Amino acid sequence: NNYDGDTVTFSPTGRLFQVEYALEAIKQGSVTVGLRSNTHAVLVALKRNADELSSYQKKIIKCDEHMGLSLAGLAPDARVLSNYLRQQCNYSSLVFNRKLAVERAGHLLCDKAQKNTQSYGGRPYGVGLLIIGYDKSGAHLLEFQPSGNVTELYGTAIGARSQGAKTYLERTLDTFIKIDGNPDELIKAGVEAISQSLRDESLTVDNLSIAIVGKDTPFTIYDGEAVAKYI
Amino acid sequence: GYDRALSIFSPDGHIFQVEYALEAVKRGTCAVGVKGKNCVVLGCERRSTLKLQDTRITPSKVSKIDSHVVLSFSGLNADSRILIEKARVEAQSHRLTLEDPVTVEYLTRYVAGVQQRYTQSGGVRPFGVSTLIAGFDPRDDEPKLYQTEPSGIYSSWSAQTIGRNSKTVREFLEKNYDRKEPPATVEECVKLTVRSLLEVVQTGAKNIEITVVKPDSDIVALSSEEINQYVTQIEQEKQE
Amino acid sequence: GSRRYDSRTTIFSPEGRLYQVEYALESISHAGTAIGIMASDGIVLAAERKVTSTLLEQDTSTEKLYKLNDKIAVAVAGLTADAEILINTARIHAQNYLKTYNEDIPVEILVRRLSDIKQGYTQHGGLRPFGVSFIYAGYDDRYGYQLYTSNPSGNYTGWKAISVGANTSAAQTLLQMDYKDDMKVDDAIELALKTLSKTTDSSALTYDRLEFATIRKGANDGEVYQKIFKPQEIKDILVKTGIT
Amino acid sequence: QFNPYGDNGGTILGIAGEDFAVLAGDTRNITDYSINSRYEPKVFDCGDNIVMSANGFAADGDALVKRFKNSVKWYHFDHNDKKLSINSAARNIQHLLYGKRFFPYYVHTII
Amino acid sequence: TGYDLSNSVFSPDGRNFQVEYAVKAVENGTTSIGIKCNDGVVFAVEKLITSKLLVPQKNVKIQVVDRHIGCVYSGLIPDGRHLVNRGREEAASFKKLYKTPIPIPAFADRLGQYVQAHTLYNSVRPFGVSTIFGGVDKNGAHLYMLEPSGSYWGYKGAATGKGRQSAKAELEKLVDHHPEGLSAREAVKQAAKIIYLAHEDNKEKDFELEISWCSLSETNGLHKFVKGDLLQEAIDFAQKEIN
Amino acid sequence: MTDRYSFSLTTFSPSGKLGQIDYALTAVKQGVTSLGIKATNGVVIATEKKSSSPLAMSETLSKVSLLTPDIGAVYSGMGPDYRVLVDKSRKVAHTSYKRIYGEYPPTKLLVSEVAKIMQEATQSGGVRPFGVSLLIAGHDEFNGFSLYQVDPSGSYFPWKATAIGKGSVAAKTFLEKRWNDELELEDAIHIALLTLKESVEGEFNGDTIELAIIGDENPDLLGYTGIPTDKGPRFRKLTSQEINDRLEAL
Amino acid sequence: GYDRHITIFSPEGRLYQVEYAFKATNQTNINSLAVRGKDCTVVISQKKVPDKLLDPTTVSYIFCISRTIGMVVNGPIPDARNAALRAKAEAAEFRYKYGYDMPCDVLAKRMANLSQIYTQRAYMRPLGVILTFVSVDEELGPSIYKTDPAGYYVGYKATATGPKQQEITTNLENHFKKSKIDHINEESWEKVVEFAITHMIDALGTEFSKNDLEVGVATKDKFFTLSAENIEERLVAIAEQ
Amino acid sequence: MDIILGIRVQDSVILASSKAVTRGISVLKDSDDKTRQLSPHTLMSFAGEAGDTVQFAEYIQANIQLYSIREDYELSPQAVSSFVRQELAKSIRSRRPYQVNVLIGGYDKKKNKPELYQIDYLGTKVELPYGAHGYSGFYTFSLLDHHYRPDMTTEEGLDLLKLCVQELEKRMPMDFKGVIVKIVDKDGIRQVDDF
Amino acid sequence: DRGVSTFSPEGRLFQVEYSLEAIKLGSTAIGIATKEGVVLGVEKRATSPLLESDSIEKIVEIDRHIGCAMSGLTADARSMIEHARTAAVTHNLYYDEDINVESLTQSVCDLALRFGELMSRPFGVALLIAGHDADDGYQLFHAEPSGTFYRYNAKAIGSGSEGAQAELLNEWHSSLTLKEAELLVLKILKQVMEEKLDENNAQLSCITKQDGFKIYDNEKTAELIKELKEKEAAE
Ligand SMILES: [Cl-]
Ligand SMILES: [Mg+2]
Repeated sequence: NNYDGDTVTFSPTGRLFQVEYALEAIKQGSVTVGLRSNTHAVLVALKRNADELSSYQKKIIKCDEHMGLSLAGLAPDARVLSNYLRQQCNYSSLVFNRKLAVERAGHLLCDKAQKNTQSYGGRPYGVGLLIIGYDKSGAHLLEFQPSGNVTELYGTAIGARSQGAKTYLERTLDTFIKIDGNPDELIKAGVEAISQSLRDESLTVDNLSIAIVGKDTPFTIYDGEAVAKYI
Repeated sequence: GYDRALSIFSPDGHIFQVEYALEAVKRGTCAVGVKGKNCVVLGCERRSTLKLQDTRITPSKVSKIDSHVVLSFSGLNADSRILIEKARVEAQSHRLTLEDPVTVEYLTRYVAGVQQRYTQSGGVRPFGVSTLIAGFDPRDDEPKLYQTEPSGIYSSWSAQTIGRNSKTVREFLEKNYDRKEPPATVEECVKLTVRSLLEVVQTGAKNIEITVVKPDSDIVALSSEEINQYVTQIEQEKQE
Repeated sequence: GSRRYDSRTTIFSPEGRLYQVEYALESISHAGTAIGIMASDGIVLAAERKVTSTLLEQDTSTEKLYKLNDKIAVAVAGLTADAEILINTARIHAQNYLKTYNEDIPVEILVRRLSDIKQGYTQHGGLRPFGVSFIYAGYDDRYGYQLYTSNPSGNYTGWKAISVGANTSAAQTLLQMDYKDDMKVDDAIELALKTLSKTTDSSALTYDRLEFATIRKGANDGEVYQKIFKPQEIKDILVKTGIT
Repeated sequence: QFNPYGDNGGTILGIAGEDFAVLAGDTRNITDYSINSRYEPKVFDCGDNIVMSANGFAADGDALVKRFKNSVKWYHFDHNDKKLSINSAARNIQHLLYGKRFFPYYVHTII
Repeated sequence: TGYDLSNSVFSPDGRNFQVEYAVKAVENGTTSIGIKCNDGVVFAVEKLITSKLLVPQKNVKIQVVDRHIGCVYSGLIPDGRHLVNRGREEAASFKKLYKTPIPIPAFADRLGQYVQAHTLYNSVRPFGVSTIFGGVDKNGAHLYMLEPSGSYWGYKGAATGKGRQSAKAELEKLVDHHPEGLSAREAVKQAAKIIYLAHEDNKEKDFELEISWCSLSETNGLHKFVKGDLLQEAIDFAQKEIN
Repeated sequence: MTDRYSFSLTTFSPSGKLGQIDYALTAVKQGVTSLGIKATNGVVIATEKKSSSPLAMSETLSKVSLLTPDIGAVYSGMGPDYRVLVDKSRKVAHTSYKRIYGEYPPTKLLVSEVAKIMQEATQSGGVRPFGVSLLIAGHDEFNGFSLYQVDPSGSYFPWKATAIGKGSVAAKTFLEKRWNDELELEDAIHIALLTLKESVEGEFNGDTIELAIIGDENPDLLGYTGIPTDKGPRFRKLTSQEINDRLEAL
Repeated sequence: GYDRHITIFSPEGRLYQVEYAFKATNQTNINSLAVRGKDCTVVISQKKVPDKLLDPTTVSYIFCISRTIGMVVNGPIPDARNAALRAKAEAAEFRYKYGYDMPCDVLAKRMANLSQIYTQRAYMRPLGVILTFVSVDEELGPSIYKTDPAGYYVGYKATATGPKQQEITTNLENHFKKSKIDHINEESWEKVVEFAITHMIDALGTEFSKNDLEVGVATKDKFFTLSAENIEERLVAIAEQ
Repeated sequence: MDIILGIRVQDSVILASSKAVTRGISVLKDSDDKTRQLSPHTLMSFAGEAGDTVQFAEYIQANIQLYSIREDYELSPQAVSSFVRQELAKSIRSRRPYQVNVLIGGYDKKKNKPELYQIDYLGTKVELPYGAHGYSGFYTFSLLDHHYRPDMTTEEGLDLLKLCVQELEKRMPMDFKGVIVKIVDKDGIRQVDDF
Repeated sequence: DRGVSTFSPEGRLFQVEYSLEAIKLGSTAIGIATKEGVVLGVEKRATSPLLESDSIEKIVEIDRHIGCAMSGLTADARSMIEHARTAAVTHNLYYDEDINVESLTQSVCDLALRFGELMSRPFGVALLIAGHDADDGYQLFHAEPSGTFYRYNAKAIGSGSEGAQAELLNEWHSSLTLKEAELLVLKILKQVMEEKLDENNAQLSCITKQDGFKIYDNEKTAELIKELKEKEAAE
């Protein structure tokens, strides 16, 4: 009310309203799902269009050969943060000849988002990210929120009506975690998970966006006729 | 450094500071530009509440940017000096690097660009000035007349007016100026410019300034007696 | 952050006016009146000191009239402290021009630059404008004797006779009445004092409440002399014109 | 005084056919009259069917190859996984080399 | 009024309301504790299991500074991470110049001064964390608790977060019943119990226990996490005490 | 972080007033009375030593300060603002004058430099005006003895005699009656003590009154001998005993 | 009313932020006292440790700035430590630049000038503390100099600070009226500490244990704080008289 | 670059400047004009380091032309020479100085007098009845000491100048490919096409 | 007042949302993409009849293979175009090739959010960027001041946008010829324009692989206007 003019101001109950309003931009964004087994990690993203004449907004971004994310909210802020991740992944490779740990990737994003919530003039990032990766300690899935809070998970979903997919994964936890050495079945579980967040619309060929990374699988994105198999 | 965003959008999609700069232009003394077949004429109002003035040394309303281009304005006088100075420097800088004087379009585009930069730079307010830039391109006999405004938009005009009561003189020019047949001579072009100012001015004594620009850097400012002859001629024909 | 406390000194009103410039002019209208009168053979600068105290040291004082170089002087109306900042800048600018071209600065060039500085404070930087109006009296070989004025807006204009500060409306009417183009310096001296004597808010105009200066070609052959009047010299000129 | 350059020796050779191309190089690395390694490769697969070698001062050569490999990577990110053509790679390498015009990479580069 | 809208503004009381508002964010956060012992310190924290989908043991909240200092915090988790990142820089520059690892009181002031600096200007926000930290140095064991104002003191036991009063009451009993001292292995077990007892103030979601420790004898003066058999032993001890 | 206050905190109000300068002058009005009188062969400056507590040593707090060997200063208003101004005034006398010309500045020019500093606090970003009025007495070879007042605006005026602060209106009236152009220095000190007794309420002695003069050169106070041209400081602070001697024949 | 939020003048010539910083001084509810002997300067302060979980050895408002200078603060600990760290740095730098130990009164002036800047410059707030500096200066002898948020400072024969400051002040005033001298006419510092504690007991009307007080003593060439047992020994001496 | 001369007579200033531009063992050009018009009644000839000469000349030209537009007034030859001297005086203590020598020939319309200024790359200004830069002076100065008179006409000045060029063509080692001659007077600047 | 980079309670940047209102006040611009080319057309909208309409430059060349049409505060577009042109030429210098249309659009959109307390406010102008490259063929992009860009088969921006977009929805198909697309822009412009459409107050352009980006002459557009009127009367 009087305490939401900028990010530098606390409310009387100890809340940062500008950070909460940035969190609200994620809820308006299109649904995206993340899940993993022990061998692979999968991102499934429902892309959104302006109208029938427009293209469908690309949700998934590649950060390295072994890491990438899906976005929900302000797409330009996802571009800034993914570009920062690309640089940090790349710094780790050039200097240390070392693939950046997915856990460190999260720690770096957390600290970058935080600085914007404590200084006058700037603003919080208006986007949530689901980072998947395969590193030296196996498959990983992370959930980034622009408050700074990063969380490692077996599965999750963010965006509009994400609670439907998140409940499904909470039931399916024991099944999909043991889909080892089988990419297609892990994707099928992710496609079935995102389907629980659909209302009126269904998954079409140029609407669905899938990405996968794993043991002997680089981070690759599937769009168009390549995802027709999973409808 | 002072960083404040002074020029910003409002809920209805307007930049009020730019629009309020247009009000400062509307307050300013009237300026008119009329281009003929082989010339351009820049007419300017001078308010007559100021007597005991020294017209020798008082800053003239029409300023030379180079030997072939001129700039008149309406709005804040102090702001206009800053634009004129920058334009004069750019004119010489263009001669130095391109080995050719500026076109009237290029000089206008530069001045308009400066005006635009002050509508989205931190710490600054927009220029409270609209300009009429007139002249002839190098080795060219086609007359050029351009207008700029605080927002930074610019465009070419067959004839145009700016400043206080400019909507009255624009109404006059819209019916009196023929596109198919512009003022064929210098005398015809000056007369139409003086006529248009006489709709607004008050008296035709030391209130009207006229500056005629012709091809190949041929610019001259008319004196009181020379302008007074047009005023005397128009009033006698009017009584009919 | 600090946005909360920003007055926003360099913005337009809805009417298209600069708030701070208008209010700075309102400040200047309460300052002691300063008059400039330009004659054919010289210039007069006259100025009324702001409500003098009897224990003020008058002979070793400088409030209104300041020397910029040998050929140019200024009369001040407004904040003295602000004026001194601008004066020392103008003094430097004159010497930079002399150093560069080996010629004394033309009056208009000095005036324009000083006026351009004032303009800057109204368009950018977020600072308050200078609460000062100048009357510039000077001579050069191009235009001869010249009177200018500048104000907090940074706008300057040339004049034959002009007043700044208090009661300019009344003062300008009286100058407009009695001024003529073939006037001499000694006549202009008399006009300057008579105008102050009528427009003054004091009971009677005296030597101790005035600063006075002339710029004549009254030196020996084709050269300009600046005369900042002493107290006794103001006392004598006031008796000579029949005011006291 | 400190000399920032050195000569690591070796030699490289590129030949172009009708539907193929070879880039060869010996595996010996040296300083003065000593052998440093009998097998230290200096011809590298950089991706997009581009092979590269920068022979001369090995530190500068490794740095350049490393930077070009990285240039290929960022070309994919910034231009929708587009294949870097050999002619485009060549022009990109000119800018890498000329960027150090006044403190150059002491290498003869072949792609 | 309006004295609470801007940081670094004194109210007519002499108070900085923005700092007091940051304390509310700390009070909202999960419970974290610190226990000083014979030859070291023990840290513990409550991790709320929001969902089955959270990977157990893989959202680590306790952080190490240098090799000998442990830091835990309650409130805004990112603000705590920012403070630890500074702590690591301060500890690094100390060791760089002075060779020896940073002493705990020295380290405590480096954070204190940095946090206090964020109450001096309206262009910055105060920290939304209370930080419990400490370790072992040349002079022995030290436990500290730092607050949003920049205020810190040494402690025998420290607690902050939603269940701070429950934890404080339980800590006060340990200080009274063990005047000669508490051992390191005991303090780990007690830490577990106090987190389980303090969980009664946050009992909608069930939780995950995380403990760490520095001890001159048990960990050789270095900061380590409590894992495996020693962790499960402490959990079982805590489970037995609630029933 | 960083100083985001890059804008003026003193601005013109619709009436043409500079609010913060007026309010700074109000703070000077609240301040303790100080005065200055100019004689033919000297200048005197004086003020009351308002003690914050009787336990406080009023000797350690110096309201009358040496700026150069021939220039002194006294104030009314906020003491901390005065203290920093004296530090800056002393330094500017060296940097902008003595390091250039090899001699101390004349009174009028040092006053001008102090006035500049006070004007800048009226216009610069993120600062308030100084809450003091200064009285600066001094001597220099070509101007002789002189006395100046400097206000929060940065304006300065030369005075034959004046007073500032609490009871300045009454004190200025008293000085108008007693001041003439033939006053010797001792006569001016006598009048200064008479004028100051009116405004002081409590004790009136050498321990509660601070008084200094700008008079003849003091070779004894120089610290060395051998250079004939160097004859010593004209500024002298009167001792507690020296004041009490003149209070008996009052 | 934004003239109460930042350090600019109000219509009546006042700086409200400075005045509110003075009220922050008493937020800790602690009273301090300082007196001078022949050879020494003693400073005493109340020590209140409410929480049982606190380590009482780390609870202190007295600071060792340099070897010769000590400082007691009345105000919140973060601002106290801010001022202490700065004073320590200033005292060290002075010694390095000018080749001798910074005097107590010069450090007081320097910290006062810093405090003055916060009252004039807008972006910096005042520190809500009153700093009392004590030493045995090699030129001026036993010295007490005190600084506040306004940037004011002055030397003292003796002084007191805190909520019940006025009661302590008048108690000391009445003693110096009687003794007819500027100091405590006493040879050893031990008895000057006993004087300080005794007159604080009389003024405040409370008794003190060893853990209720905190004592700092300045002698020639060193300033040092007393331990709990050093104070206990001192309390026993008062009780047996 | 090499030969630049100047002669001030009664009513005009005459500037002669060599046409050759040599680099190495090749005369690249034999028709080069080593001068710029600064204003309608002020001409500046130049000689020195390659590149620097033209870069400096055009830079000065731009500044004087800018002044002329701003004030609607021509600067006096004395004023232009002082401006040029100061630019060279700054230059000499720069990281890389302009190695350019100049002659400034102008007609002062206020005094009705021709004026010739000689300024070297250090910023050393002198007003002279006749001037030269480089090795040229070693022949021409002594020649002009003898033959020059202050009251000469422009035609007498051109014959006096022909005498200098003949001497330089006889005794100079390098072929400088003749000179371009320009006259500065009350009517402005004009070029003598047949020399 | 309030911060420039502030979020609303709904999760949108105030200044970005307000700039979108400015774009709605602007003159209409329409783009249609086909397999034979991309057509760009604009409403000139002269404020007075004395204004020489040919000087109104609202369609602009970025490179030979990329064109651009604008709508809103058109003065703000000058620096965006300047950046696009530099980006396009710079890429050709570094890589000896034409730059992808998408990569150019991305480079322009990176400027969009570089504002705050960098420039003082968002841009008040939307751009239609049309082009061709070897990889993805004929493309049309809509670049907003939010920093977002969408590819479109067809798109209208400006004051008549919502009415024109609904018309484009029905009329567009994947087999449209270039000639068909030219007439369709003229048709839809004539429907949403206030004043009557002619060669002087409207301007057409296209980009083809063969001939590159070309702004049409007033003589060429006039014949397409005459061809359009005859075809509508024919049924
Ligand atoms: Cl200081
Ligand atoms: Mg020479």
